[PDB]
Amino acid sequence: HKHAIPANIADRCLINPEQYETKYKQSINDPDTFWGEQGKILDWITPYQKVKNTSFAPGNVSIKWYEDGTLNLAANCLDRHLQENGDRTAIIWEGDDTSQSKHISYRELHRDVCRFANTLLDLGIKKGDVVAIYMPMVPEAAVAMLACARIGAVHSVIFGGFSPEAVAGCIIDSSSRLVITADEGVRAGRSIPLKKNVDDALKNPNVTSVEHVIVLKRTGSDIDWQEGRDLWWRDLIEKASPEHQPEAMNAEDPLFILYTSGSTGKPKGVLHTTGGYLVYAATTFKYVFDYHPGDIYWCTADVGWVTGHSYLLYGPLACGATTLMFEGVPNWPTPARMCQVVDKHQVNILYTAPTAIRALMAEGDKAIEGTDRSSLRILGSVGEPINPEAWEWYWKKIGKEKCPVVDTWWQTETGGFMITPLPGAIELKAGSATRPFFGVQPALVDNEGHPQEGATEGNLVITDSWPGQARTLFGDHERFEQTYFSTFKNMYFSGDGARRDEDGYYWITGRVDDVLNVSGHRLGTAEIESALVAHPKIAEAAVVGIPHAIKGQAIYAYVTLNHGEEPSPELYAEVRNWVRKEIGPLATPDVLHWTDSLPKTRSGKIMRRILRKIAAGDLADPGVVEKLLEEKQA
Ligand SMILES: CC(C)(COP(=O)(O)OP(=O)(O)OC[C@H]1O[C@@H](n2cnc3c(N)ncnc32)[C@H](O)[C@@H]1OP(=O)(O)O)[C@@H](O)C(=O)NCCC(=O)NCCS
Ligand SMILES: CCCOP(=O)(O)OC[C@H]1O[C@@H](n2cnc3c(N)ncnc32)[C@H](O)[C@@H]1O
Ligand SMILES: [Mg+2]
Repeated sequence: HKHAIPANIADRCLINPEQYETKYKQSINDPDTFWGEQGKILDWITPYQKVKNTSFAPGNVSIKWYEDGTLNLAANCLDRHLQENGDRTAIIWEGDDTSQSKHISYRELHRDVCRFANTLLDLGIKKGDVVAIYMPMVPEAAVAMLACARIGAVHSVIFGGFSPEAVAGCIIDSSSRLVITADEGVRAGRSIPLKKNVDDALKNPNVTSVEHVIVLKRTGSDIDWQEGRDLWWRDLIEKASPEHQPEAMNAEDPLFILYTSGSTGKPKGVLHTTGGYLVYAATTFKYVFDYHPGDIYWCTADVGWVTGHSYLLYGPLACGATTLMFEGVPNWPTPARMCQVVDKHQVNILYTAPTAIRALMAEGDKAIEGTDRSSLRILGSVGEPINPEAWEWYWKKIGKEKCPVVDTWWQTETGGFMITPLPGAIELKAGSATRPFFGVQPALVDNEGHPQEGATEGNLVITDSWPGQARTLFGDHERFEQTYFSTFKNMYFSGDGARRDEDGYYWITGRVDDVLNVSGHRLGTAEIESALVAHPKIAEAAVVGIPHAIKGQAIYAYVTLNHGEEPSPELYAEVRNWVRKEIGPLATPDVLHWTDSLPKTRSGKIMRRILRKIAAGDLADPGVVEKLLEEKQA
């Protein structure tokens, strides 16, 4: 079944089928002309000359776009919208508790960003410094990010769900001088500790770069205070001048970094610059959500994830849109919360994730009970594969069969959408991301690197660069080159697998490396195993993912205890909490399989293929298989 483009969307769409084909063709054959013209969607302090100047050469990757043009992301997302839209709402904030909400106008957001920018500067923050941001879903998070960008300070946002240990690891690597957090976050009626986590993270003897901690009082809970180091958000911003002139930043000046899990090692600091990134974010956001001035847009992705950076704040603010930042979860107090918010603020564009959709779908009509949903015109999905059933449920129950669904595939390393549908230009196939965006050249290659044509499948790679592509891994360009450009020479390897149908539509099946997808979260198997083995009683571990009807994949961990140790309710609880404390609750195993027989190869390496099978329900010592099979049966 191929969903047709609705007449209402066809009558106002920015891009129709004919225009998609044409623009796409030019973006591929002549990217300098295409991107040269399209980069004007942003205001440039000094125009650029060169457009595309990239190379995927082995051990010699170089990615630059609009390299000689200078601009300011904050000015593009705020200042240039004041004169004609200063009164227009920039951010709609919906508290965890519906009785709490805010409507921050562009003029207001701009004023606060200016005051906070001066705050950072008066504190000693300069262009190039890294500022760690450990914040919940509140306006202050966007103010902190925009202020950092405004002065050229590279921000390092850290998802509130990361543990103290995980936070320390990010600060150590980035050598952040400042940490901006809140006393506590509020999520689903509960108060999540944030400030205390920073104190704990700062006790790590390896953390030496942090000199100050700005704290936002969100709950007013009793917290420990370190005079001199810690400072209240309210006290600082109120002393700062609301007068701040944006300075020119180079197109390739670092904008921010996001620590992302990889097949091996601990999370790396994916780094994005300013020009190409902002151009790509505003262009993708605009065309894929078919944004028209006046549209109420709502991305549910957390500010701590790339989706939050690109489609909650930057992409939509750059286009002068009204973006909604929700503080809690889609089904709290009830599964109909998400739709209640939609009606409350007349949302026209909803962009959420398959996990949330599945969790709501599990509640049947209770998710749309008592709600209208008529204000919606466009629906979007991101983060993980979505099966036809969930896609149709979303399309029918949430979109009332009137809104096209945009399943956007991309990664932290791509900055923005790569393979996605365009509402008024591409007919939809439930579960399919469809065709590649402008400037994106996808391809399927076998494990040997040979391209595969026609209806086929294989490793998903991008044969060329695009404006929003990550420029490197903080402090480790070599790892950047090896991780993404060594598997298949001269090509970007996403680590994903996908098939292409008879029509040329792409279907992403999932990671082909050892990266897991837990409730729409990217986590490496290796990092979970290291965390486990770090426990004084754990000798060795092997982690695999298993299918889960709601969260996509559950974490199944095979654990080998040192000699003299024995399984017990207490140790079962200690190990799970060890991972929660080492990485965070998101990486907490749902299953612990105690075994003294891990499958391995004569060389010593562990074979996770056979482990993945058993865990789901399906050679130095083939005996381990039979033993493993039974331990699992128990
Ligand atoms: C059920 C639903 C509301 C939340 O599912 P979830 O993402 O698995 O999160 P859960 O509520 O199950 O949380 C699991 C654990 O993570 C923690 N956690 C999740 N988000 C957190 C946050 N922002 N800050 C702190 N802790 C967080 C919880 O406290 C919990 O730990 P605990 O049991 O030890 O207290 C889901 O339907 C949803 O909306 N998920 C969206 C998440 C996502 O995929 N985002 C990417 C969008 S692109
Ligand atoms: C883009 C939001 C999250 O970014 P992250 O860097 O955390 O994770 C990117 C990975 O999420 C999956 N993924 C993302 N979007 C989709 C999608 N739309 N369909 C299927 N899988 C998807 C793909 O496997 C990809 O390697
Ligand atoms: Mg150990």
